[PDB]
Amino acid sequence: TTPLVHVASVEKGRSYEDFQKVYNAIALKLREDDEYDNYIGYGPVLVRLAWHTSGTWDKHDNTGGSYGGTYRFKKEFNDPSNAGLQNGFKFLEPIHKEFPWISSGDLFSLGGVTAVQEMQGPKIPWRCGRVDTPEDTTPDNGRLPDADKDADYVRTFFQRLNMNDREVVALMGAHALGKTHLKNSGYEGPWGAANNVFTNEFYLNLLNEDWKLEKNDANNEQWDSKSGYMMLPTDYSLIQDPKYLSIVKEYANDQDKFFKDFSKAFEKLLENGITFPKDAPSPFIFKTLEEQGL
Amino acid sequence: TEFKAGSAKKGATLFKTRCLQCHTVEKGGPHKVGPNLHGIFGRHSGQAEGYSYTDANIKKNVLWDENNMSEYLTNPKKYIPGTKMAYGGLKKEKDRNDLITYLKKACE
Ligand code: HEC
Ligand code: ZNH
Repeated sequence: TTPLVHVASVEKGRSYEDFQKVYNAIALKLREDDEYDNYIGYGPVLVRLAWHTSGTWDKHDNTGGSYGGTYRFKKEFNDPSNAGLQNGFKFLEPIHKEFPWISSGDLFSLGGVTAVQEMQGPKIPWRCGRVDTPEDTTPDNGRLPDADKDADYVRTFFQRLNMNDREVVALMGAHALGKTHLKNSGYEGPWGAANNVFTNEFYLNLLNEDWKLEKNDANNEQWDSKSGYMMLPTDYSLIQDPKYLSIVKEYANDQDKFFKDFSKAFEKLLENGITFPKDAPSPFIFKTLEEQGL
Repeated sequence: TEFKAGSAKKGATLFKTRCLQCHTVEKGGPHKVGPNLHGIFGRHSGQAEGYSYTDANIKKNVLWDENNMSEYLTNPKKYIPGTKMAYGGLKKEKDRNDLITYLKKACE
């Protein structure tokens, strides 16, 4: 009486080197349109796109996930917690006209992978074959998390995505990237100072700053510091909870451990629900622009 | 140069309060939370012997000279991403001019 088993199928005769070019394409446009959001770049919003289209997933009934690329369908696009991503879509669409063969899902996911690597993050392995599915299997809204809650909520919300302690603390470190906008989700201020480069900053700010709880211009409470940095009640929950804090203490002291844990976790968050073929290709670890001589 | 030169005396009390808690200036001085700053100008980043830095402060590879330090002390965590120097920055350019004029005569 089963959940939907999503079989992955490759796009008619394409290999590593073709997707390498899709990586190289979206990495060049990343490099060139550097003006966006007061010089932060389109990088931090592509990862947020690759997450908000994988965080729709539920384990109990295989609905949501990154397979069908159901961000293009209106229901999802205008979800309150999904506000802002429209820019990430606008950025990605001229590449969907250069590569019409590529699937919507395979592009959003690759969008976030090509963002992290380019920002000098871990080499996150990636698998292809996220075939497009109809608009009737567009998931109802509200499946992303709410920021105003605490520790126990973040443990039990992420339990649905099949991620553990070690795995959610790792995924949370992507907050080292970009900032929170009051226009979109009603929170303001960056988590760190190096918004356009992926580092273990989120953790080094989490415990080395002196934080005080304040109310913003959207009548929401958030944790701010005098350096101009900021944390969500969910980001600050990572150190309130005793078990979460040991992992924040570890990744702050060892950045190479965070990188290895983020790659394993981010790829798994992206692959949630998809059953891969067994004659399917081994995962691709694309090379960056720095390495490729461009 | 681009950067001017404030009073070396206003720069002493700046260090005494905002930097002495993590960095040391004298020759062969002990490494604290941060390195022994002696001979910092003209020296490449991430090279105070006996200090286990981050691979961010090493791979940045810059030669410390009066101008790039002003571009570092303004907002440190933006100049060297991933650094373990827990510090926001000195926003007033006059206070940045006072402090560097003290440090180039101290770490000679
Ligand atoms: C404590 C916390 C502080 C404070 C208050 C300041 N700094 Fe320093 N700093 C600290 C650490 C832990 C490190 C190492 C960073 C890493 O490994 O990533 C640094 C490093 C520097 C350096 C670079 C050393 C080099 O080039 O090899 C400099 C130039 C430096 N810090 C200067 C500096 C000044 C002048 C400050 C006073 C206003 C200051 N820092 C404060 C830790 C801390
Ligand atoms: C708990 C849970 C959680 C939460 C609550 C969240 C939340 C959030 C919020 C609120 C925001 C803001 C928005 C605006 O625009 O304003 C964001 C952002 C964000 N985010 Zn995060 N997240 C999360 C998770 C996450 C993850 C997992 C990841 C990945 C991997 C992320 C990544 C992100 C990013 C990167 C960003 C940025 C964006 C920009 O800046 O553009 N994230 N986020």
